[PDB]
Amino acid sequence: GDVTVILNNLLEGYDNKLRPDIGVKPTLIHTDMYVNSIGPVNAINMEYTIDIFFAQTWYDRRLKFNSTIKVLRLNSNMVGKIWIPDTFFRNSKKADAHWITTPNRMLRIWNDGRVLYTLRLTIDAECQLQLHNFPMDEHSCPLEFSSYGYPREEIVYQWKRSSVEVGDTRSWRLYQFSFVGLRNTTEVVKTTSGDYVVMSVYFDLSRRMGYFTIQTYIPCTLIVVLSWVSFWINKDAVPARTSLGITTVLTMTTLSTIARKSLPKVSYVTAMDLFVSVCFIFVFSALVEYGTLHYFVSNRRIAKMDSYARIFFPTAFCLFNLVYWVSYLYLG
Amino acid sequence: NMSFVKETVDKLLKGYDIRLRPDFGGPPVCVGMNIDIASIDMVSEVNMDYTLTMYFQQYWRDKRLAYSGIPLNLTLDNRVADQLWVPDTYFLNDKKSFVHGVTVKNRMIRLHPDGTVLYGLRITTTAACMMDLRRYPLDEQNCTLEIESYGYTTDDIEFYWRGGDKAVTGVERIELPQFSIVEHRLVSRNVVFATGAYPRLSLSFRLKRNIGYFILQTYMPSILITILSWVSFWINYDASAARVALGITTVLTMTTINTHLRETLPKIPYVKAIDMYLMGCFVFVFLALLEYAFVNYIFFGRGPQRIPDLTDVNAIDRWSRIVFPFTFSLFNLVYWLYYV
Amino acid sequence: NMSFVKETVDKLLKGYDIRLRPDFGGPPVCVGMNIDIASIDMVSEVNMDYTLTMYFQQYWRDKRLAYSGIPLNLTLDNRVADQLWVPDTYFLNDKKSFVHGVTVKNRMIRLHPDGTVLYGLRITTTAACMMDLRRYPLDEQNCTLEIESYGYTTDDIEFYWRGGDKAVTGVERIELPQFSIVEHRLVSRNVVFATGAYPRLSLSFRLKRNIGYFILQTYMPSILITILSWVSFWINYDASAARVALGITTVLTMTTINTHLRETLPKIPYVKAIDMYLMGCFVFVFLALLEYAFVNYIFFGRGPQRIPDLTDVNAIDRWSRIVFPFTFSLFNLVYWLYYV
Amino acid sequence: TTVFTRILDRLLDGYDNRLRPGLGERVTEVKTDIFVTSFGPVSDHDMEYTIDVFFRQSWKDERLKFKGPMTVLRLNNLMASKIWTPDTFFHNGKKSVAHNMTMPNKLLRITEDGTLLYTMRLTVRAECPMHLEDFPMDAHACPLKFGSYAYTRAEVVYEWTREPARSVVVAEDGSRLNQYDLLGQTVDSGIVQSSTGEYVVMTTHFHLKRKIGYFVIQTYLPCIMTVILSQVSFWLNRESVPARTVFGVTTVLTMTTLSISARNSLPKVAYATAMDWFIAVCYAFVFSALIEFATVNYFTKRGYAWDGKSVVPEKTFNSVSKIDRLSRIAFPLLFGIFNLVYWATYLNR
Amino acid sequence: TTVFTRILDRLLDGYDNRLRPGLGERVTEVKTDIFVTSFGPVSDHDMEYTIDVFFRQSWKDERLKFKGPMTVLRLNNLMASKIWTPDTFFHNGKKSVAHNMTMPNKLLRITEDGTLLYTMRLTVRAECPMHLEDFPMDAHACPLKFGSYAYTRAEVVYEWTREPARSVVVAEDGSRLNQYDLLGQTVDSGIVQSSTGEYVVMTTHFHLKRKIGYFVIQTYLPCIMTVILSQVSFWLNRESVPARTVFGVTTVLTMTTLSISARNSLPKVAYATAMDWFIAVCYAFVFSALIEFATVNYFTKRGYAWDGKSVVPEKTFNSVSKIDRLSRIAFPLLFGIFNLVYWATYLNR
Ligand SMILES: *[C@@H]1O[C@H](CO)[C@@H](O[C@@H]2O[C@H](CO)[C@@H](O[C@@H]3O[C@H](CO[C@H]4O[C@H](CO[C@H]5O[C@H](CO)[C@@H](O)[C@H](O)[C@@H]5O[C@H]5O[C@H](CO)[C@@H](O)[C@H](O)[C@@H]5O)[C@@H](O)[C@H](O[C@H]5O[C@H](CO)[C@@H](O)[C@H](O)[C@@H]5O)[C@@H]4O)[C@@H](O)[C@H](O[C@H]4O[C@H](CO)[C@@H](O)[C@H](O)[C@@H]4O[C@@H]4O[C@H](CO)[C@@H](O)[C@H](O)[C@@H]4O[C@@H]4O[C@H](CO)[C@@H](O)[C@H](O)[C@@H]4O)[C@@H]3O)[C@H](O)[C@H]2NC(C)=O)[C@H](O)[C@H]1NC(C)=O
Ligand SMILES: *[C@@H]1O[C@H](CO)[C@@H](O[C@@H]2O[C@H](CO)[C@@H](O[C@@H]3O[C@H](CO[C@H]4O[C@H](CO)[C@@H](O)[C@H](O[C@H]5O[C@H](CO)[C@@H](O)[C@H](O)[C@@H]5O)[C@@H]4O)[C@@H](O)[C@H](O[C@H]4O[C@H](CO)[C@@H](O)[C@H](O)[C@@H]4O)[C@@H]3O)[C@H](O)[C@H]2NC(C)=O)[C@H](O)[C@H]1NC(C)=O
Ligand SMILES: CCCCCCCC(=O)OC[C@H](COP(=O)(O)O[C@@H]1[C@H](O)[C@H](O)[C@@H](OP(=O)(O)O)[C@H](OP(=O)(O)O)[C@H]1O)OC(=O)CCCCCCC
Ligand SMILES: CCCCCCCC(=O)OC[C@H](COP(=O)(O)O[C@@H]1[C@H](O)[C@H](O)[C@@H](OP(=O)(O)O)[C@H](OP(=O)(O)O)[C@H]1O)OC(=O)CCCCCCC
Ligand SMILES: *[C@@H]1O[C@H](CO)[C@@H](O[C@@H]2O[C@H](CO)[C@@H](O)[C@H](O)[C@H]2NC(C)=O)[C@H](O)[C@H]1NC(C)=O
Ligand SMILES: CCCCCCCCCC
Ligand SMILES: CCCCCCCCCC
Ligand SMILES: [Cl-]
Ligand SMILES: [Cl-]
Repeated sequence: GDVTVILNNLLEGYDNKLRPDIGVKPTLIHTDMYVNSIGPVNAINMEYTIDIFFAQTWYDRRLKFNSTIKVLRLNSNMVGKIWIPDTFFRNSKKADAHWITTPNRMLRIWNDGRVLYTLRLTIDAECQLQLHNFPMDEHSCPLEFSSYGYPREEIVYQWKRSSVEVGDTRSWRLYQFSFVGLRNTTEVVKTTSGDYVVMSVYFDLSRRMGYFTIQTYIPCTLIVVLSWVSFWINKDAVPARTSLGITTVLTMTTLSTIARKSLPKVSYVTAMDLFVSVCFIFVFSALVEYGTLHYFVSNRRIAKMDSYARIFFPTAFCLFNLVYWVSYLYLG
Repeated sequence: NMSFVKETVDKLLKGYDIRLRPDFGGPPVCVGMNIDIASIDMVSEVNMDYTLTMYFQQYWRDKRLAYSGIPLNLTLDNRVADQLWVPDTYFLNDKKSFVHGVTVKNRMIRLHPDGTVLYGLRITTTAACMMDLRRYPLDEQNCTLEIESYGYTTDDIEFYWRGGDKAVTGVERIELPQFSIVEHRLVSRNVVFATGAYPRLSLSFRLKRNIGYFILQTYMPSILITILSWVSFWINYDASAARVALGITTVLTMTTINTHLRETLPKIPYVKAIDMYLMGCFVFVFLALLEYAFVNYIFFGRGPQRIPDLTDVNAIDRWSRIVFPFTFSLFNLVYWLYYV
Repeated sequence: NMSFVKETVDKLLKGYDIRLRPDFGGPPVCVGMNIDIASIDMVSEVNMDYTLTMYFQQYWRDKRLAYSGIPLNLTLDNRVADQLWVPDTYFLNDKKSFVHGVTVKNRMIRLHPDGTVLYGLRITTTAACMMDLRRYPLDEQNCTLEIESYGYTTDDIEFYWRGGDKAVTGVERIELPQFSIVEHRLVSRNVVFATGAYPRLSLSFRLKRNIGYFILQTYMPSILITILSWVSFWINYDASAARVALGITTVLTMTTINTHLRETLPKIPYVKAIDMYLMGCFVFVFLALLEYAFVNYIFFGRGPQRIPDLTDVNAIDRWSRIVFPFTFSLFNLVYWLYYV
Repeated sequence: TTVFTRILDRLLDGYDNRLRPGLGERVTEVKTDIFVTSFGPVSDHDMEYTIDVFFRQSWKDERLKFKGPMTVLRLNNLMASKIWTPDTFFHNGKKSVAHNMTMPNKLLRITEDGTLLYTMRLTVRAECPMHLEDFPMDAHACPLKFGSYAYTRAEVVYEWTREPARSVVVAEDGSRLNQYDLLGQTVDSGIVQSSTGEYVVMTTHFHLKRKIGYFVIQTYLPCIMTVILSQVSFWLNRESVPARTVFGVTTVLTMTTLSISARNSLPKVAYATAMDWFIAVCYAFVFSALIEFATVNYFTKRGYAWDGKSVVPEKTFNSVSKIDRLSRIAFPLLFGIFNLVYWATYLNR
Repeated sequence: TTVFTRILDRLLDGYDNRLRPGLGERVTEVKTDIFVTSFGPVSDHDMEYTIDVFFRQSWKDERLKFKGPMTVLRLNNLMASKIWTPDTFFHNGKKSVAHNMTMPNKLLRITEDGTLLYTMRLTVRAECPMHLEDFPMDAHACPLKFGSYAYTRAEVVYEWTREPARSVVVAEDGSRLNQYDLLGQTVDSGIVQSSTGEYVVMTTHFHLKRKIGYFVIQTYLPCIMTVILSQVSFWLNRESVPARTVFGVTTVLTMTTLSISARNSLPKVAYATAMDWFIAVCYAFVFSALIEFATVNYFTKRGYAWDGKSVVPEKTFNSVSKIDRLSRIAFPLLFGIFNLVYWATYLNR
């Protein structure tokens, strides 16, 4: 067949070890990306999973051919025969191409030498999460790629018209986050082996709030309110108010165990930690309030401490909530 | 033009014996190494290792690969590394390592006109370091990476850090959620095995564990529950239901805190500083409950029959109102001075 | 003598077509199989699989490999297997398997003068078996290993357990942490698919779980808590603080036992035998607490207005002192007879 | 042996596996069927399901026509790697497995007229987007889409070997499901459009419904009884202040223990599920029971209960609280009404 | 350069790596010694241990004799894969790694007389059967057995390079154990019989003793103090019915919390370990203390305690319960006796 003749001629005398225009000009590569799905964001490992169809286009004058056929639509067979850019992902903790049922790769060569190379990738990309506002935290997780060995004088990457395309975002594996939008940038990073053109895609993510409201914020609030029931109980009910005071503390301690459930052991105070800790202080103080009241009135103004607590405790907790939610939902 | 580069490269690789090191039979080949650390993660107390991702570069001159007429540093496809001699460098404490391979094998070969070879690899390695966690969570760990040559001895190959102390970069940019990298340093020495003496390069980090996590999760809950157990000392002795409920629930709460931490914290099966503090707090809440049982028994058991007085019920409570806060403060002072 | 063997082996592999099975175009080649079970580990209820390490031996005669003049069974280097025809044996219920490759590939080739080939592999496989856990932990599981040819139909290949019931060894030496292998069985049969009929050998184990761990940790704590809640029936009706505190804390304890057993036991998302017992005990402590509230309401709610009498609180308590132990014993009798 | 070797060596003589059959002349048609040996576990935590299949593909290659004593060449993967095969990939496929024990689990058969039958044993892990707002009463249609990677529909098309319903077959005992029921399957075909062209996609949807019995006995029944237990305190006398106070807090602590345990088993979704809403309402009921006693205790005049002998003159005694009498009806009714509305909302759909 | 190059090319001339040295004439004898760079983690849950070694093997191959200025050919794995090497495998081995970062961590050295030195760096994960009936006071001897895979003892035998005790060397800093103390290793050689013949086995037994200090401070001491708390309620006055009831039940809940936490660390086995019996007995004492008060409360005539003013001749007051007085001695004594029997039984093994 004439196609066999064309393919044999293109590979005759062809050295895949040499970049196109090796001593003439940088090899300009045009990159596309189709995000199949953004997998789960792993806060503990500071990484997220992404699945893409990665496309790269460049010109290779050694692959020009003259025939009525205007494009050679090939499978992954010829990928290892021609020169392929050494594009790697800089923040990739772990990545792998797909091999079922065959190498998930595409190679198309036009008669003017333009080469389209596509392959499917699954990448575990590093994303350093600033969890200070958790669970009201927003992140922009990057995906950087560049040439491993070719500096900017030899390989230059460039986005196409539609840089990054996304399909049905509702089908993604974002359990804890909602996709907001994406941005793509281009920069030059200087390393010890030269300066490299680095292409980045940033995926904006906002954490969903529904689970934490039902699971933590409301139960912690109800325990705090239940601790105020003591202030309306007679001070002579020593077993009743002490049991109420210490059981809310035990409940609040139980509720505190899920505050850092799926997070790395960071040492700063998150928004969830601040709320739970303050709620613990409130139930702690309600029990200490009765102990002071019981001692001075009986176990020896303080004699009216119940009247003050019926106002101060709801007011201080309402004021805390007012400052807490304003400064975490509107003041960032 | 590109034919001349093709002819030059073909000339270099023709007759090239990959079995022979550069300057074979002569002076040992000097290999310079730089490491750019992309990240450190998975610092495991349980497995006694950490995971390191890095750009590992090796530098040496191979006069067989010197070329003339091309004022360029020829970057070649990384598959040419298989046709060239590269050092047999290995990491002694490496447990599981791989070279990243997306979209191609993350490898670099760059030739230079004088024959110098720049050989770069992107390696994620799980390196073993023994950890002394007896002071956990106030421990400081020193984890190393032992770079050595496997086959060639010091007669055939020599290692050095290319750039001196600047050989390893990216350490200052590393963000570890649980540690701060206090210091890193580089050591070049020789190691003798039963099979000979080999060059060694050592890269060591000093990790100091961040304590702010444990202040909120361990010490503050324990301190606050311990203080709550002292509230019973200010409760009337007749309130048996109140003081017993307060005492035994604080014990239960201390058990809840201790058993929760046994799950979330790494399972380190010997006694650490975290265990001594939790056990110390559990003894205080245990003793505070025993204090009332003593108080109740003195009033009722020894009442009709008729260091504190041990016969006055009020004196025992007033004694405990001072000693329990004082001893727990003394316990913390001894604890924190001994560990901080 | 060694040069004679080299020429003999070279002659055997000269013109040998690996793509052609023995007696190609003729009768099917009979393959006999022996298994030496090294161990069985990780019998997982969550994943519904077990991991098996074994020495898998295959026996067949290849007239192309018959040699003369050498009164020895030639054990060749394991790499000679790549140059020989071997059966395309696979395991249908195999999820993940590998041949051990340290220090070399754990593979054996032993030729015999009459052309017989002994082909061995040290295989660790995670075979899948669906487990009926509706009687867990009082359940018996039957996990198999299906051995089949992939490409060759019964017209081309025939399997048989070599040695009859002796074909599999090492079963009696298996030590499973949670089970005990009651027996094993070898079955030879044919399986028909859309692409033809294929020979199959089946190795099945019967596993009976050991409940000694569950008696002390799972059943006895629930029994003791259930008995503990009956203490309320021996306390006076007006002791509301005593009876309610006992009643609701036993409810909390049963909840603590049940929720923690859910975490520690394998995540089996359907109702098991143990789930019924924990729920049954949780009903008894729920009814015991409900019994007091009925007593409290009868005395205080229906008091001023003026099967036991249902009007005497002492009668209800004395009735409850018998019926709760009796019904719980009856519940245990029906439960244990049903599941044993 | 020599005769059969010559036939095999003649097949690949002058054969270019870089080119699909009928290139430049026709569209390569691939007949596809799937035999599901086992429909493996469905993982909510990974939004994926496992399936073990015999993935069969058939197509015509006129370059592989032959003559000889046999009419079918029952070959292996050694020959198949030398010829052109469809580059079929699973569109929603995660890290899948092509089994290699003890040999490559592939068979290639060539008839004398050039028809090729190519079946491989695979473990396919595929993405199954799950919307768990109705958990645990949720049902999912896990898809299995596959097609060519490099060849558009003008080059390679896929067709089912039989009627689409009968071209995906599940084994009789293949169900490896612990938390789902395989209600049925839907088999279809279509065209997917990309920036690189239009591609044929072959689709199978496996309809799954989660089994609810485990969650009823582990979460719903303990939560219902805890709420009933909290409302049981309304029948205790108002003077039993320590009894009803301990009753309130310990039910609240019991709800917290149940709430935390229930959420530990679910996949780590950040939105509220159906089970989260049921627990939240149960949490509010138990919270309201203790608030109700605070109102009852606030109006309790006397610290002693009825003595059992004195006649209440309707010393004096506390009357039964009107708040208690109303709560004995209002709370069970509202919780019963909520349960009827809750279970109707989710069990029906 | 040329002399070394000619020797490399001449060595493999007419060499068949499929034949062991001395095949059909003598026995191939392999000298083996192991350097343990780190005795890695031991997993009681999986009953396995990891070890990092330099596995050194030496044997004679007369086909590889050479003559030249050099006395040893310090060759790489590139040559080593071309010659015959022993097929050494670990009998109890599991998934193991022959490291090849950044190059195959193997060295081959050939002396002029044909002696080969072949070392490699391995990470061997090996099975270690464990009898945890004495947990956490158990001691184990984790084995490491290796030998030829295909060559019977009439073809390949193994010997230690030096005296067997000194043929396995552990680095001074090569103990990566958190829960165990490595007490030393026992080295021996033997013969095993299989269906395929007799094989030489080289065995190393690493002796481990579990460290108990953690279980004392995490489980044993908290359980002991919880039992003491339950028995300390015998000293409360019998009229404190709510106090002693709350004391009883909460100690039971405390023991339940400790019992569950302890079992999480225990490997999932089916028999009863030493910690299981200690927990079960501590459960019985805490359970019996509450029943003790149930009996004491059954005989409490009066609901009022001693007023602190009146004298009790020998209004009237309840006496101190005889059940309480006996339980103040029996319960501490029986628990003290149990500890003597328990600790002597398991610390003397
Ligand atoms: C330390 O040691 C370890 C080993 O212990 C070592 O890892 C190994 O590294 C080598 C490379 O150095 C790997 O070899 C390459 O693997 C490529 C694919 O890798 C993926 O698949 C692996 C499994 O391979 C199976 O499937 C592929 C196709 O999917 C197939 O090509 C293979 O032959 C093989 O198929 C067998 O098995 C399957 C079942 O599995 C059967 O169904 C099948 O029938 C057959 O029996 C898999 O293991 C990989 O995962 C590992 O690696 C990834 C990173 O890559 C990592 O993330 C994972 O965690 C995991 O570790 C991965 O998924 C394969 O494409 C390469 O084959 C190329 O190139 C070689 C070059 O020598 C050549 O020989 C081949 O013929 C082939 O030629 C190419 O093929 C291209 C694609 O088709 C094509 O575009 C080219 O044109 C060319 O095509 C041919 O060209 C020739 C002429 O050259 C011509 O004659 C032909 O006609 C045709 O045109 C290559 O095999 C090896 O897989 C790694 N093994 C492991 C276990 O990791 C590590 O590198 C070492 N480190 C150091 C520092 O030394
Ligand atoms: C983590 O933990 C590791 C392990 O403990 C730490 O690693 C050690 O770091 C220290 C500090 O960097 C190292 O000390 C230095 O070692 C170098 C190299 O020594 C080698 O080469 C020398 C070449 O001249 C040679 O002399 C050395 O020989 C030693 O032993 C012989 C006897 O056998 C003796 O005669 C020699 O005198 C040596 O003791 C050896 O082969 C060395 O050059 C350094 O010398 C500097 O400092 C000394 C200080 O006294 C000074 O006198 C010198 O003039 C010079 O300024 C210095 O000794 C040590 O080698 C490392 N050990 C290992 C095993 O790696 C690591 O630092 C820790 N990390 C962190 C972050 O803390
Ligand atoms: C969460 C609910 C919160 C409700 C908050 C409701 C707060 C609120 O306003 O309570 C007042 C009253 C209290 O009723 P309750 O019966 O508890 O209190 C009696 C009441 O105070 C009588 O007036 C007293 O008699 P008197 O005249 O002094 O001689 C009587 O004294 P005694 O005879 O014992 O000596 C008291 O016991 O409640 C209602 O009327 C029910 C309203 C609807 C309640 C609907 C509840 C669902
Ligand atoms: C599981 C079921 C177990 C059932 C066990 C049932 C055990 C059983 O039946 O005990 C009864 C008795 C109660 O003793 P206890 O001192 O608690 O009760 C006193 C006793 O009833 C006297 O008889 C009363 O005097 P009186 O004459 O009425 O004036 C006295 O009245 P008062 O002076 O206070 O006003 C009561 O207080 O205990 C023993 O004899 C201890 C033996 C060892 C018992 C060891 C039990 C563990
Ligand atoms: C991705 O990069 C492309 C450029 O490579 C951006 O497209 C450019 O957008 C600016 C907007 O002012 C235009 O002026 C340029 O003409 C565009 N260049 C093109 C279309 O080639 C694109 O906006 C980037 N995507 C982001 C930032 O999300
Ligand atoms: C020293 C800390 C004491 C905490 C409880 C005090 C309660 C009574 C105060 C008078
Ligand atoms: C099963 C609960 C037993 C509670 C104590 C009964 C004492 C009876 C004394 C006659
Ligand atoms: Cl997510
Ligand atoms: Cl399932």
